[PDB]
Parts: sequence; C-alpha cells; structure tokens
Amino acid sequence: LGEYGQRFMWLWNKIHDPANGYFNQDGIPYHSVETLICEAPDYGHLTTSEAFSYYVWLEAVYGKLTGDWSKFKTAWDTLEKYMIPSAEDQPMRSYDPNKPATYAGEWETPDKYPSPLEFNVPVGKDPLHNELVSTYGSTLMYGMHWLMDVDNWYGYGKRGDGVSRASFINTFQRGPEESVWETVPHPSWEEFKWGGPNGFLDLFIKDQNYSKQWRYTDAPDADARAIQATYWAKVWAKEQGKFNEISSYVAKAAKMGDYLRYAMFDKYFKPLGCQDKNAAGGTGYDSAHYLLSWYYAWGGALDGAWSWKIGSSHVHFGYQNPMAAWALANDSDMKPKSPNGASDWAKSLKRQIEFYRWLQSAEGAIAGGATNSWNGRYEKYPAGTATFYGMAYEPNPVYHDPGSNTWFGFQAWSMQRVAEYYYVTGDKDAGALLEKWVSWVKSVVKLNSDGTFAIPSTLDWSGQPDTWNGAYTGNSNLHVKVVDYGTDLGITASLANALLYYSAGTKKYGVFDEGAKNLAKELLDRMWKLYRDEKGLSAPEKRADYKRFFEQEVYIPAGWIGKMPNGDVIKSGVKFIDIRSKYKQDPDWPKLEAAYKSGQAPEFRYHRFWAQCDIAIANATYEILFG
Repeated sequence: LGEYGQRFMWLWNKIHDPANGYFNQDGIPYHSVETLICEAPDYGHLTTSEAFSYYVWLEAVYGKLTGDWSKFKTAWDTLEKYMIPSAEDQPMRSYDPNKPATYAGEWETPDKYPSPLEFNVPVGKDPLHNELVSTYGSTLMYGMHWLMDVDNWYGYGKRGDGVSRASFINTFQRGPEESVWETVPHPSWEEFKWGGPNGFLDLFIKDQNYSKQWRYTDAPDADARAIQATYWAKVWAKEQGKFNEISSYVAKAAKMGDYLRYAMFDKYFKPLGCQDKNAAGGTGYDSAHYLLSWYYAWGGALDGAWSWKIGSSHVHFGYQNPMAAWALANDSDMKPKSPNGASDWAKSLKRQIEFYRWLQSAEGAIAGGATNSWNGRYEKYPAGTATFYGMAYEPNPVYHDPGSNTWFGFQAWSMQRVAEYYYVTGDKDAGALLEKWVSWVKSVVKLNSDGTFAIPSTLDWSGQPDTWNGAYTGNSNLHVKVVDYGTDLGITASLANALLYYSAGTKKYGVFDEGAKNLAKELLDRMWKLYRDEKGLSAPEKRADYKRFFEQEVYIPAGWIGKMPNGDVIKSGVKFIDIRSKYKQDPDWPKLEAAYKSGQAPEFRYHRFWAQCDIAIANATYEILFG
C-alpha cells in the first residue's frame, strides 16, 4: 500500500514480466538478463544457487506485502525440481563415514594441477552421515549444487544427454589463483563424452586410474539465505493465518538446514588447529569449526562402487548467517528433523557471532576469515599468526585473483543477516558488533551534493586481529582501507537493508539510531530517482577486466588435448574465448570487440537477478519496518 511497498511491487512486476527476460522457459532465473557478463559465473544465462535463494527471498517479501503465497511456493518448487540434484543425479552408495574421502592438496597456481591424491594422509570421521540416513531414510543430500547451465549453452545437457536444459556444471577446481577467466567449464556428471580420454578429471585430480562419476558442490551462503528467506515467509504466513499452505515449504528449509551442517566441518574432517597433513583425522566434532565454510561437496561412481563427502577448511565472514542459524536452532517450526540438528545450529550461531567480532577491524569493517588448512595442505602457521579456535586468520580466504574480501559486497550481504538476527533477538554482542560497523558505514558512504552517491567498491586490508579468547579487543592493528568507489545497486540496496534492520533494532532495544535509517532511505531514494530503466534499475559500469576474454591464457597441461561439446579444441595456449567460441554470436559481442580494439573499457548497464531482488527487498524492508 505505501510508497516503498509500491516501489517493491513495481520492481517485482519488472522482474516477473516475461518481456524483460529474467527467467528461462522453465521459470529458472538467470544470473542476469544480459548474457555477456563474467564475474563468478562466466556467462549470464548460467545461474547459481545464490540466484535461486534470492528468488525465494523476493517472493517471501511478496507474500508479506500481498498475502499471496503461491509465488513463494512456485519459487521453492522450481528450486527443488532443478537446482537440488535429484535421486538419479546423485545415486550414492557404498559410502564409508570412517573414510569419507581421500586427500588431495591445494596449490598456489593453476599450472600445479592436477593435484595428486595422497593416500597415506589420514582423513577423519564424518559424524553426520549415519544420523541423516536414519532421519530421512535416504542417501540423497538435500542441498543446492551451486552452478547450472540453464539453457544448455555449454552443451553438456542433463546427465550427459547433451541436449536438456538445466545442466549441472562446475568450473573452479584449481586453487586460489584460478580466476573466473582461467577455468575449464565441465559437467558435474562425468561420462568421458567430452574433454580428453578421462573427460576433464585429470585436469583437476591426478589418480592411478579414472572412473565415470558424478560430483556436486554446495554454496553454503546460498542455502542459508534460502533458509533465512523461509523463516520470514514462515513468521509472515503465520501472522496472516496462512501457515499451513506454506508449511510444506518450511519443512524443505529445515531439511536443507539439516544437511547444511556439512559446511561446518573441515574439508577432510581433520581436527581444528592440527597444522600437519599427516596428523590423525578427527573422531567426530573435533573437526567441526561450526561455521559456514566455502563449500561442502559430494560425489560418487556411476556404478555406485564408491562415494565421498568433504566439508571445507576455509571460512569467509561473508558466508555466515546468524538469522538462519538462530531460526534453525530456536524456532520450533524451523527445527531440523535429526536428533542433533538444532543443537549443532545453536553452537554454530554462537561460534558465528564470535567469528564476526573476532574479525572486526579497528575501523569497523569485517575482515576476511580463517582457515584450518594453511595453504590448503594443513601446513604450519607462520610465527605470530592470529588464531580463532585453532584456525589461522586469512585476509582473503579461498581466492586471491581478486582477493575474496576486496569485494565490499560481503560487508552488506553478511551484516544484513546479523542485523536481522539483532532486530529479532536483541543479542547484545550482535548489537555491539553492528553499532561499530554501522559507524564505519556512515564514515565511508558518499552522499554527493548533486544527488548522486557512491559506496565502497574495492577494499584493502593490513595487519591482523588479536588471537581470539572470547572477548572483542578492538583489534587496533587490523585495518581496512577503501581503495575505490562505485554505484553497485544490488549492494547499495543490501547495505540500506542492513542499516534499516539495525536502526529498527536500536529503536526496539536501545537508543534509536535515526541516522542509520536516514542514510538507508537516502540511498534507496537517490538510486530510485536516478537509475530506473525499462527492465528495472541499472547503473553504468565499465569492465576493463573484459580484456581477459581475449588475453587470458587458460592453463592446459602439455600434451593434454580435448574438446568442448561445440567442438572447440582444448589444448595448451588456448584463451578464455577459444574454448567458448559461441560467445562470438552474443548480441553484445560487437560492443566488447569495439571497446577492446580501441583500448577502452566496455560499459554495461546490467540487470543482475540478485541485484534487482536486493533492491526490491530493501525498499519493501523500509515499508515493513518504518511504514
């Protein structure tokens, strides 16, 4: 009804209007309407578990503002149907929780891959498997695979069929210096139909022999977001007296949360702080860091001979979700069906909040995270390394090209979740954390006299937090610096959103931070005045990095020779574009070429699905909290 609710409805309609092309013919949201884009997915009509979780969240807000929950239901329907691997996609058997996987190291550059399996390295015990099978009577892992080829652009299809839409693929497999430009896109379902003699397997892992197999990789931040979204769909549906029709879907979130516990464990279930790849594996929860790590992954032979599961040793603050954790731990409607599910999430909630606080810089921004596997090989931490429950501080977990915490976006995305958690519970630690972070946000966000604005785009870091001992020290030697500014509309909105939940919480529990509200509303207003266009909102952005289309060599081993489904040859010396020749048919290919040849950065007005969702949600959030 209100102005900001009206704003949500307007953008929601732009998003769902088929003329604008946000979804494919099966109703799967693309990463973006535009196809020529490269940043995490390397093609715009791929999609991510991230996009799906935002789709669910968008429709949850629709339901609050509308009373109509069909939107939210069909979003979850599409999610489960397409993005979660079905029983035939992940036909797991012969799993050994006492030998969950076999170790391989991580390496500094892509040219050091394939990484050899090291069979003497002890791997710990998986304490979740038996519990989940007992609870659900199934070996199906209920989590989203992170990357999908929506309209079969790459040509691998569904389960090696080479034709079907909604094709599971993966890219990143070769360490922290493998940028989005340096991957070899390959099917999750490996039958040796494409690539080289052993498919794409021997680009990534070196083994004595190779088997046809499947494997998937979860993005825990996306799954948690879907759960967070469902929590609000739940409270909002119960408020309206329509819990029951959405109660099937709250159970989906609870089950997803139950399996999302795999993200809480070390990659190879090694004890926290072990610092030795030859150290004995964990017995149970001694290998749990209780945080949302970069991934969990699972795979198996096509014939069911063997299977494996891994957590991740790398944790980024940007992935954490105290709202989702609190909901799973404490909300009886959201309670996971397993005996220990809720209890583990209660531990995770507490550990997560400590983690945020430990990482809070002198200024207020949150630093990157930590690892239980130094250099991805369980190596000895350098002298003077700051630690968190035995895990070593890392300014940029997992990726260094570019650094994973040089993106300001994680500040907004992650602290937005903390803000919701604070608004809900009034947790003092969360409040204190937010208070300092919001103070920082105010000192750096730019409100220009002309009506424009800019938020931090790139960050840089120096120093370390103090070693964690259960109390925030102030971390006087840990420093953030804002390198440059931009007008990223998705993040701008997420930031405004976070500010509104904090501000609302302060009204409820402490002294009303009206300044946080005013700054947020300003951002949403200035952006609404400037950046509306025919498919939603967009701000011009240059992509000087797109010279890597033409200039980035993809590492392929000497003598390794293979093919992509369209016929592109994969060999030593190939460029990014050489194994993706269908890009030359893209409507925007002329524009890219023009810019590249004239030595200038190509400019785009993108409509990223998640960005448009964040925008809608942030405006609707003002209405919900202050309307």
